[PDB]
Amino acid sequence: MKVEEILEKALELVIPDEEEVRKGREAEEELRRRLDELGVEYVFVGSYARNTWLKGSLEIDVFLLFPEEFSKEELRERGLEIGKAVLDSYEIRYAEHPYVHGVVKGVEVDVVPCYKLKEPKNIKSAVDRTPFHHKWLEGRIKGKENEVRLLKGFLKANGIYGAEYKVRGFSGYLCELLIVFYGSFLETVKNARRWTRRTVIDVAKGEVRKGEEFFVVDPVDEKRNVAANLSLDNLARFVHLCREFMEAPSLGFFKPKHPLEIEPERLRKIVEERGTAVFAVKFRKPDIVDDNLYPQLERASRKIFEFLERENFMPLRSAFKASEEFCYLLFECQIKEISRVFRRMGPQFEDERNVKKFLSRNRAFRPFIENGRWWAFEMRKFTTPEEGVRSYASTHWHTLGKNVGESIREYFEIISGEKLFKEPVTAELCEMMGVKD
RNA sequence: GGCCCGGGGCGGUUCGAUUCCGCCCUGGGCCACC
Ligand SMILES: Nc1ncnc2c1ncn2[C@@H]1O[C@H](COP(=O)(O)OP(=O)(O)OP(=O)(O)O)[C@@H](O)[C@H]1O
Ligand SMILES: [Mg+2]
Repeated sequence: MKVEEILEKALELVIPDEEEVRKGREAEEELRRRLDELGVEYVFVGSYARNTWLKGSLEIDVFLLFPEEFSKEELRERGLEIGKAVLDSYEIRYAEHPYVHGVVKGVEVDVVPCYKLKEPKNIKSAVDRTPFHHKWLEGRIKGKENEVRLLKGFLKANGIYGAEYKVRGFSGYLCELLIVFYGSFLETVKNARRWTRRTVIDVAKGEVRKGEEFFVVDPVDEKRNVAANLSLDNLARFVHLCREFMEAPSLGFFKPKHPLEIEPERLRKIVEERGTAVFAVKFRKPDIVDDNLYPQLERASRKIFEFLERENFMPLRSAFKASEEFCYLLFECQIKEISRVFRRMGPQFEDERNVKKFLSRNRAFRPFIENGRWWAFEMRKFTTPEEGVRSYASTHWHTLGKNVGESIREYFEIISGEKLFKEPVTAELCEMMGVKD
């Protein structure tokens, strides 16, 4: 098992077979026909246009070009009108920039409205750079589309592909930019082993320099960081994956990881061994787009974790999971139960003014002096992580994300013990605790 | 929607808060949905 022979076998998993390619071409042809009958101005971009789409993940992108003068509202209505009229079955679900997703002769299709600008200077719609991305790539990626495919397959199998908030990883465009910069998949991996959180890649200048943070400047817009949404941790995972791969090649890196079914009875034993407090906040999932949801689940989860730490429950890690029914914020603390009393720091014996105010407080145990300053024994309002979060989430629901908070406000519960291991969160929990196997 | 930077008003907690927990108003960037 050497890189060379492995990279060779890997092409069999990333490159689309003659039939899938035919299915794509056939679907492409039908799109043209439907669009041409409408006399609409369009252009094919993305993976399909450059033949860099991942085997099994074919999606065609059709961009409807509209004059800059048109209203953002006109793009939406006209664009959605054209999309719907041109797809076999469709769906309209997006967070901000409008588009229509659908199917044509079996292949996934995205019909997207955008302004046809000159120069990607001061973008008007969120997607206006895309057409220029294509113009810049088509004549440079030619000859290395399979190299691109290796990178996509590499990141996909290790959960860091997409750039959407659910993944916070490497976008497809980012992948192609990296291929044009390093020349191949093996070269990208080799060099990625030495990236830092300060690494700056400027493909248009053929330069790598140091900067404020990880930055891949778009050749089409020097101010656009193509990797703006690639999280620090995922950047760290990829770098480490590149070290491991080069240290011990294996097409296991291109195979999606084991589904993992581990029994609930086993998770219970582990928890028992860890002696930790493992609970979750469960509430109804807001009827919103993934891209609006996850950033809210991250915020709610974090705001509760911070409460758990300043509250001295010694939180270990947090996680979250969304089903179609509900959401779950998961937690694990080192403290299952803390005392009722604690000590609050008072003023230095020195100034009687504040000391006087400090001791006038109606107290249960009477303050004392230690190392030159007063201290007082205080009582808590709750002694466990669960009671703490129940209180917090009931009162601070508004700070837990616009939609997520509003849902928690109308209903939420804290699950623990045996009743928790039944919910659809076993995977996340094992992940969260580092259970190996 | 989320994040970052800034105005202006507030409540709570505290011996002590611009600084700790939060709430209203608001300006400017950025990101995800292609
Ligand atoms: N987050 C993004 N950052 C930069 N460019 C993007 C982004 N999302 C989409 N694009 C542009 O739109 C095109 C289509 O994006 P899409 O989400 O369909 O993925 P793709 O690039 O087609 O690759 P793949 O379909 O294999 O994931 C990209 O090639 C790129 O030019
Ligand atoms: Mg596509």
